[PDB]
Amino acid sequence: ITLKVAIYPYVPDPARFQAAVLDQWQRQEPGVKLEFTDWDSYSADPPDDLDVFVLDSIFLSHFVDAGYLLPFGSQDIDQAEDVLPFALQGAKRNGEVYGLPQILCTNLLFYRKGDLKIGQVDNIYELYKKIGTSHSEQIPPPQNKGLLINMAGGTTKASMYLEALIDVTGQYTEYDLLPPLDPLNDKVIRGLRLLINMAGEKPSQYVPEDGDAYVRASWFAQGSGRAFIGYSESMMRMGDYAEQVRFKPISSSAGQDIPLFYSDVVSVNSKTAHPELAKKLANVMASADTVEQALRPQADGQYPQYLLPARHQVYEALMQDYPIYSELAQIVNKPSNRVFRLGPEVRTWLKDAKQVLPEALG
Repeated sequence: ITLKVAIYPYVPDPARFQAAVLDQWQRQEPGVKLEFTDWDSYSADPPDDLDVFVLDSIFLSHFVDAGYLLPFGSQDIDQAEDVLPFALQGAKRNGEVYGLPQILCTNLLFYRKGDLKIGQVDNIYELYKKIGTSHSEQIPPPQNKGLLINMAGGTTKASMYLEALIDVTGQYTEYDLLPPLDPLNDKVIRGLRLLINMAGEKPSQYVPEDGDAYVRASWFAQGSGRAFIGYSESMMRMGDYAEQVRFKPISSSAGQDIPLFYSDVVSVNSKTAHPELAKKLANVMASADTVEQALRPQADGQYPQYLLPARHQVYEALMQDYPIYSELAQIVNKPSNRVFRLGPEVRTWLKDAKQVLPEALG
């Protein structure tokens, strides 16, 4: 018996998850063979032969309504009390749980240790008042000046627009019905362009030849820029400098902020020939031991991935050795947190949004 699996690829070190998963699986099911495949939810719907797979929750609605998935009964979830309440609910549709939260992700504001003026900012506007408009188009920005943020790619802009829209309207929604691409919300465009202003056109749109998704974390560490807005996992790239920066959540509006998190959930194909085994493997891929082993450094010279896990246990275990996770736990344990979800028509809407957003911005 062979189960085809696919892990989430957009992580600092994919091989570490795979190594962790296979290792733990052998302990419980040595008779079952795992075959890892390349699959990106961002580009394709689940192929008919892929039994278990991790996907970004923005496609969950579509996957569910298309009949691609198999739900998890309360009897099929191991230690459900350990999962962060909001992450588990963000995985529900039609009153059923359709995925086990494995990784969480959000944008943070990274600033340097002594730099207090920046550490008191709460939203992008107050942030503008401190760093102002970026004067140069050079890559990277001059030492200690400008804002570092990755706004390259049509999907990133489209996602930021939607996340911003929730913060503006002060109302959280799973976007079952996606907003019109015409006319666009100005308060949102006004804010996205303000980010591009503090960062500069060239720098914000720059894509590295090597495809290093975390290069800006390298620049920030070297001394480039005044502030950096990126994912927590960017801290792995900072290496030893990770201990030299502070971070905090930043609101896209000026009033009541709704903290949004991307959630990567493990799901089971409705076409699987081994539903109970696949449901077991999904639990393994989302268990505290697996995720803990994948976030921790394996060989010497490796740093923690600094990804946000979805279980309390993982945070409690990691924070002994890595104090950073103690600060990350406070961030994820806030009351108002919600998972970023999008409607079933997310694919066509995205496709259309890319043709209008760059224009609306410049």
